[PDB]
Amino acid sequence: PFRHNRFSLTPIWGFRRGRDNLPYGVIRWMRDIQDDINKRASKALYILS
Amino acid sequence: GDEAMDWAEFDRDTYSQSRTVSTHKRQRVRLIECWYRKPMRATK
Amino acid sequence: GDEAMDWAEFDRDTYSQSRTVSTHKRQRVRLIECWYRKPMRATK
Amino acid sequence: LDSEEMKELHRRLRSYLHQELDRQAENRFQMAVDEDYYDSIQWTEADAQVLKERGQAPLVFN
Repeated sequence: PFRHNRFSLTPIWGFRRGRDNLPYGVIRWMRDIQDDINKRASKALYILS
Repeated sequence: GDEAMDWAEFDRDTYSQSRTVSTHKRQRVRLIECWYRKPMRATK
Repeated sequence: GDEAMDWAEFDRDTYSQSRTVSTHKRQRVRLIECWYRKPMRATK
Repeated sequence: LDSEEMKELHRRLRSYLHQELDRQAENRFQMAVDEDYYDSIQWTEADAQVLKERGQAPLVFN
């Protein structure tokens, strides 16, 4: 019924991947570094213990 | 087409590595718009 | 011509190391504009 | 009007498009790879496999 010829849902975009235009958030790279940080901390604690 | 846009379209087409496509499949075509300049040699 | 401009033009013409060039090909020619000075010895 | 000359024009345009595609293939590939490196994708497949055999998860600093 709406006069405007556009979808109801409006997408608030973010970083868009260049290859496929699939959106990705801020997290990805810092997630990688975070898992590395967790591995390093666990390894150091195990070596000390 | 070059590898960029063809790769994007074909990645969309393949969906997954091994997928059972149904009878209903969206069909996409390539249209190329060319703007070219040719001399006129106007008499004036 | 020196290596610079001919290198650019021949890189354009070569396309790649081995390509199947079609019958239709852009034909490019070289024109040289020479501005020279000669004394006239006007009596005045 | 398509038959008499537009077929020749279309063939000429297709030849020009092929020439400009193969001439710019190196640069097009380089720009594509630059865009891939922008979004934290910086490991080639061979060296990524080398890292995988090492037991080390590939990392991107970006």
